[PDB]
Amino acid sequence: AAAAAAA
Amino acid sequence: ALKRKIEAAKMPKDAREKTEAELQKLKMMSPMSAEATVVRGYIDWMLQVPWNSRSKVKKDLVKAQEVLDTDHYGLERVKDRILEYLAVQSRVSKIKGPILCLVGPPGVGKTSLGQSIAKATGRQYVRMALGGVRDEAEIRGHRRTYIGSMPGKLIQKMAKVGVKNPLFLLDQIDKMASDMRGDPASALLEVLDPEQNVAFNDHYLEVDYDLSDVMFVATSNSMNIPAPLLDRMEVIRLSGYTEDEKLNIAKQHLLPKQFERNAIKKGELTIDDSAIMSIIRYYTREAGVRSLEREISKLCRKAVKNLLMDKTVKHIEINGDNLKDFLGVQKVDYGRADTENRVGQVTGLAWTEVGGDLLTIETACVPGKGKLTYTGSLGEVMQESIQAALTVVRARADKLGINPDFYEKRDIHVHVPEGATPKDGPSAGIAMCTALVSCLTGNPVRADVAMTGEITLRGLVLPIGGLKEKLLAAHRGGIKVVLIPDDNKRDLEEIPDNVIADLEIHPVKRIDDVLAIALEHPA
Amino acid sequence: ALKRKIEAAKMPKDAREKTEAELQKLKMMSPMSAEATVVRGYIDWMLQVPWNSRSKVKKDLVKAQEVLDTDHYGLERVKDRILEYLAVQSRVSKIKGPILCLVGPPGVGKTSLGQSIAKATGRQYVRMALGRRTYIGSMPGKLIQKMAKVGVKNPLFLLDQIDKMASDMRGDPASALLEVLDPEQNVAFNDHYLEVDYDLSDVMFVATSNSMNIPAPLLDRMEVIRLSGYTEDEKLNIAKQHLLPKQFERNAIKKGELTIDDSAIMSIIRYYTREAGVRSLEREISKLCRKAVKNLLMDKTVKHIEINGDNLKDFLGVQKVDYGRADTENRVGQVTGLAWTEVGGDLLTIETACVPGKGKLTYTGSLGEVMQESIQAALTVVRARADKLGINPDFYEKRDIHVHVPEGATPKDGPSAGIAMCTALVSCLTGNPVRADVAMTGEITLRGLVLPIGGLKEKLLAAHRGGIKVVLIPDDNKRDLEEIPDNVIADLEIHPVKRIDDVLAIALEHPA
Ligand SMILES: Nc1ncnc2c1ncn2[C@@H]1O[C@H](COP(=O)(O)OP(=O)(O)OP(=O)(O)O)[C@@H](O)[C@H]1O
Ligand SMILES: Nc1ncnc2c1ncn2[C@@H]1O[C@H](COP(=O)(O)OP(=O)(O)O)[C@@H](O)[C@H]1O
Ligand SMILES: [Mg+2]
Repeated sequence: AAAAAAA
Repeated sequence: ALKRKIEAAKMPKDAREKTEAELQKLKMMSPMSAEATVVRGYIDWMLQVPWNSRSKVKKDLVKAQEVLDTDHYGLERVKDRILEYLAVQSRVSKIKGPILCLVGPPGVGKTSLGQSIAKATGRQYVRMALGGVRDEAEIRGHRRTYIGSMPGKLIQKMAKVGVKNPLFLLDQIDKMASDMRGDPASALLEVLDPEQNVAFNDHYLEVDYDLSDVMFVATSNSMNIPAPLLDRMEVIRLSGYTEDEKLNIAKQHLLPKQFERNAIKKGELTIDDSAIMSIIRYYTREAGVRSLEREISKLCRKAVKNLLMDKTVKHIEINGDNLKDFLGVQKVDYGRADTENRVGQVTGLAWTEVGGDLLTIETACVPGKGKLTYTGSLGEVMQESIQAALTVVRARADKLGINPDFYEKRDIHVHVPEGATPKDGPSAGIAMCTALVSCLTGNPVRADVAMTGEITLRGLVLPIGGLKEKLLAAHRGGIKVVLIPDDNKRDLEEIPDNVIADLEIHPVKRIDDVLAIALEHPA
Repeated sequence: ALKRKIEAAKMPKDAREKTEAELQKLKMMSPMSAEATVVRGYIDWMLQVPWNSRSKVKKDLVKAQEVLDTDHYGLERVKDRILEYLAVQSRVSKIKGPILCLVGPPGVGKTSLGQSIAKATGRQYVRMALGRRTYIGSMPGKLIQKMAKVGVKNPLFLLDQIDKMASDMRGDPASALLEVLDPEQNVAFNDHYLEVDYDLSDVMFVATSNSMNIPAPLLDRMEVIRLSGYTEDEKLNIAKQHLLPKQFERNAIKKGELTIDDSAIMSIIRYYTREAGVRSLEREISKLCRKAVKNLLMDKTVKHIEINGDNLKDFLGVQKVDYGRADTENRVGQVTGLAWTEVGGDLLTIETACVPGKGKLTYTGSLGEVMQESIQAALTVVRARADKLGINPDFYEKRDIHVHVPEGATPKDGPSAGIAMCTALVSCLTGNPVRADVAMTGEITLRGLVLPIGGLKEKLLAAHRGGIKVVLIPDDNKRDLEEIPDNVIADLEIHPVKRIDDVLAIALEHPA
């Protein structure tokens, strides 16, 4: 599980 | 292994039981797996958090004021407030309720008070800039299951300082940003909440951490703090600096720092007070001492450059007369008194956000019909005060020696000479009436008199706002006598001693006192 | 293992085929895995949910009256509505109709009414301020979490600042809380983390707000209770009984050294602050107490600090604001009208000047257009009645008339103070002095009538503070005199009038 920043 | 740091850390019992439980998850998995790295890094984060290391808070108030007075000159209400704070925690342990806030225009020195309060209270200083943060994870971090995860900046700066009970300087609350999936104003509400300090519950550190002992000083330029956060703070508005205390900031704090900053040895540059007063008056306007610092800095740079390209002079004496050779042409200017008594001219007083300045009010009535004109970019309250003062002069006209049919046979023009500056307010009321009376009588207004006060139809002089800037402005411009509404005289106790001792202040109830003092001949 | 814990609370049967279902799934998995941490967490977030153990709600209303009055002074209509809600709550064991809402400006104690109601009804207090199981770990929902933390089946719930909940941004819609508020959708509220339907009936709901800016699915279910601004005697009674001791205990001031008199508190209320609530008064009182502590550490000679109406310029700075007074020292050609606003009441002096001229009509003092229309109506009343008042009727073309109200740069608007301006016009035209002890309010029409006004109580408290003895109100506001404190009735000589002749008979010192 890895976080990922979306716009 | 590492049980001696878990035991020697002296954690609370929940942090101790889940760190020891998590080590008893660690010691039956292979150390090359990802999970041993997650729980190993989590144990190291739990070990470097200041659970009980607490610094000693000062209790003296004379030495604390001596610490506060060697970084800043004249923030006397803020220094008194911090001495009240140190006075109160000499009885209680932890202060409950609101936190401190410092609202001000730029350059007033409300961020460089953080080290001053941290030295005056003996607490370790931590600053966190909140000028563009958008996500909650800068305040609360991410969960332990994420790969590159870590606590937020709050716990990371607590571990960076290594000591609980620090002082925080939340640098810019009013510049925080909102975003989807999270908002650091809610998390920051969880930071500033007195019933949520003991249970913070960071996302990486699922334990509760005690934040009730941390001091919270936050700083902003405007009152645009969000209402979830603004109702938990104590607003201390820092106003502008006067010319004398800007001179004292320059002499005591800015000149040695800029001599050390541009590396000026002893005896190759001196700057007297006339040059600095010429910078404050003629070359700067703003509230704050950052632009004054820049003009001092360029005086030092031009001193250096004029020294190493001449090699004959070894000393440069800057004063109020040769400042034009360094800084150039005077960019601004202030009003001054006239040198002789004029027949339709009164000196009003005006207030702005950077201080006050002398107004001129010039009336001219000529033989004409009934017509009446207002020029000078006037607001509606200003003009409305002019015609109010006009019907003050139309009444009691035979008492003043005025031909009472003048309004049907004189053209009256009222003009404030600046033209392009918007000027609004009732405070130029009793000056206005005076000028009208003067142009209707030929009695010259004496040029030593400044006037402020709104007028009513029966002649009363109602109070004003912003008196101290008007008195400092009139004292700057060579005015000797000022006229004031009577129930502003309370504000006379918050005036410096040389301004009271050099002005002849007359409290005034009715317009007949104004016409008795401000005119040269008797009415 | 854990079976005596899941049967130890006697959970309902559906949640125990769920809980025993993940228990028999837990029998067929590894203990040390993080999926087992999700399983044990899901067991732990169901054995904390209050399936039982209610709080016995209280049924008598006298002890509820005094235990409401033990923490709040003067919210009498609100306390009446709460005792009525506890009366129907006493008969009907489960009220699931509309929901109590407390609308009022910030400063009044609408949030601490959750505490006074909370220990007044007997139930437990959970406050909610508004403004799914997986591998990474999940907390339950906020609505359920408060319930679990409280651990009681019947906990009072508060929805604070719904005016500040629904912003202009993408946030919470009205769905997830009106499904909490509605009666038929609360027997099965399936929380997304637990996927088990949990009841929300017999749970009292109180929502507080600063306006009626509430979302339309929510305003249907919220009884708007209004909380008006506190008067000065009420603010004195709130500062003296409830607010000085909390600052004394949060500052640790023992009782022997600090004395804050009543004239000090009234000097703060009148001279140093302007709000509807008692929050700024607590900033002033807290500043006063910490200056007392600083003045005890910095001087060990004196020990008792006496603070009264005189030495509040040594502390707290200088007087920031001021209020209007009766100009009783002389009786002149001006009147004293009454002005109403959100902070309270204000005296409003009105001046006229009538010089010889061409008939110019000048109105001055940041007047709204409805006020200027009331001046023109009042002047038409004077022109229609010019002979019997003794006025030479050619004053429309022979005398210029100026109407000024002294506080410039203060916007003033409203149909009231029409008969005040008519009295000032009759005064400056006849040369008859208005008696200074008379304040006035009302709305004039061309026939001479006096129409009703609004905010009579704050006008009467402004007139009582100002030193006015005689108040002229309209006739149809006698009704509002049923809610004035009797010291104010006993001090003010209130004359309800219905025409302009009753006004000019009283308000002018000479007969007309
Ligand atoms: N009263 C004072 N005495 C001495 N120095 C001062 C004083 N006020 C300000 N200064 C100096 O001005 C400099 C700038 O101050 P600072 O950076 O704190 O301004 P600020 O108000 O935080 O500006 P902004 O609000 O834009 O961030 C500081 O280095 C400080 O030394
Ligand atoms: N009638 C009252 N008696 C005692 N204290 C009061 C009264 N009204 C208001 N207060 C005080 O004023 C404060 C108002 O704060 P609060 O009501 O919590 O915020 P808000 O007004 O935004 O809901 C309370 O802390 C309370 O102590
Ligand atoms: Mg700064």
